[PDB]
Amino acid sequence: HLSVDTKFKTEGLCVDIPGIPKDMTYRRLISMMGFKNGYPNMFITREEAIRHVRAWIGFDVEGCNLPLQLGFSTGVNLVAVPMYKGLPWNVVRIKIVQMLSDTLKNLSDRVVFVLWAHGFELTSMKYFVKIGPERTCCLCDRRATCFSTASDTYACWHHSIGFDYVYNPFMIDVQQWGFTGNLQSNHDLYCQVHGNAHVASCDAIMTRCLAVHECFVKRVDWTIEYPIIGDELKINAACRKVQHMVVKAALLADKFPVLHDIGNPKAIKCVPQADVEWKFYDAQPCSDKAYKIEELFKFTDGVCLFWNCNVDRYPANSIVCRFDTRVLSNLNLPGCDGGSLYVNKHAFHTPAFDKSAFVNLKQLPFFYYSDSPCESHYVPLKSATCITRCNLGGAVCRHHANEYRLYLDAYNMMISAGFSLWVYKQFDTYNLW
Ligand SMILES: C=Cc1csc(CNC(=O)c2cc[nH]n2)n1
Ligand SMILES: [Zn+2]
Ligand SMILES: [Zn+2]
Ligand SMILES: [Zn+2]
Repeated sequence: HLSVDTKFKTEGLCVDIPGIPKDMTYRRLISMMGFKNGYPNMFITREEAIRHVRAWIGFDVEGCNLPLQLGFSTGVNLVAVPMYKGLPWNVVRIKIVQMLSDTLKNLSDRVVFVLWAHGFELTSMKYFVKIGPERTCCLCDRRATCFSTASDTYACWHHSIGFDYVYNPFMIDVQQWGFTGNLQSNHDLYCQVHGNAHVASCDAIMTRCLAVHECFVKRVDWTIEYPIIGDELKINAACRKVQHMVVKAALLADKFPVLHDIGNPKAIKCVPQADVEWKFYDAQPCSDKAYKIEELFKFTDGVCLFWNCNVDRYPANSIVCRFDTRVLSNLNLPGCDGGSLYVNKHAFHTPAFDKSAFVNLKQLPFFYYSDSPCESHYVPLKSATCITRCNLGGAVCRHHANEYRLYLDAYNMMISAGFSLWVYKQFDTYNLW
């Protein structure tokens, strides 16, 4: 945890707060913010913030004493008076709780406000924030993130309906990391997808994007592990199953003499009984721009497997699994320059999906293939895509009907999680019969 006696640089704040001391600790800062047990500091370290990336909410307040525009990286702008029209703080804070609860309940057990701090945002916290000792929800065992003055009760993000204060938020000022120049000039160095439209929400979006760029694009820590909040395990199991299925059938159908497996340096053979000559080539997850095939690269013999090795243009003799950054899920967070921050056990920033990368390939059709014995150890199954000896013979046996439906469920899970599959144009399932 971050010592409250650590120094906070105040130069960023001196425009909204003329005369602010240069010599400043977090202790004195919190006191100036109007605030006074498991919550040692409202501010956290970059390391703590990285561990709670899912909780990150970029936050900016803009002035014109007169009204204030509060912007958040969700896209919401609220106007408080002492896009939405001006309203007093006692109704504004109700909206802040509802918005953070709906955004974060399926993501994290807290909120981390990510700031490019110039003053108003920090002096505005006293109007919708309360702090105190760590607590638990009144209705469950999750830690409390909201408080209600109507009933003097605490709630987590799931049980906060009607609550009016944010309780024990965390926060981090990006301007402490040692930057030169304003927010827009540092953000626009790495990103063109987020504009500067002179609304507070635009600043909040840029601030979070810059943070993510610094902590996951330029710097990368794959040792950090993140809790399970979803179907992580079923998704990862489904990916290994689809990988085995698709490569096995591609070898059986086209009988490539060699396979170039390009990507993770710890990859293992996904079809260990295949006759082919299996050759590995090491590349780590690219976090910034897609690899250039010319730098990566007889790759024109046999087939190339690119299983989450994002390249700019796949060769024509490839099998490919590429993550689609546009997908909406609790695992996939907005990232930098169209990229997305996929957090499933580990945090993988991923360059933006680009359909031109697949120009030499086609989409891979669903199919189930099996050469296993028809032995069991219900509604009868009818499908043209169940490629088994039994379907060839007229009637799908029960074992293969069960496995087909399991494989379809895993296939559909992996697609819905954002993954997309692409194959060489000559792939043809008829060749497997
Ligand atoms: C209603 C009060 C109010 C205050 S400021 C504002 C509009 N926001 C900006 O001009 C701005 C500058 C940087 N980001 N946003 N509205
Ligand atoms: Zn609860
Ligand atoms: Zn950006
Ligand atoms: Zn069968």
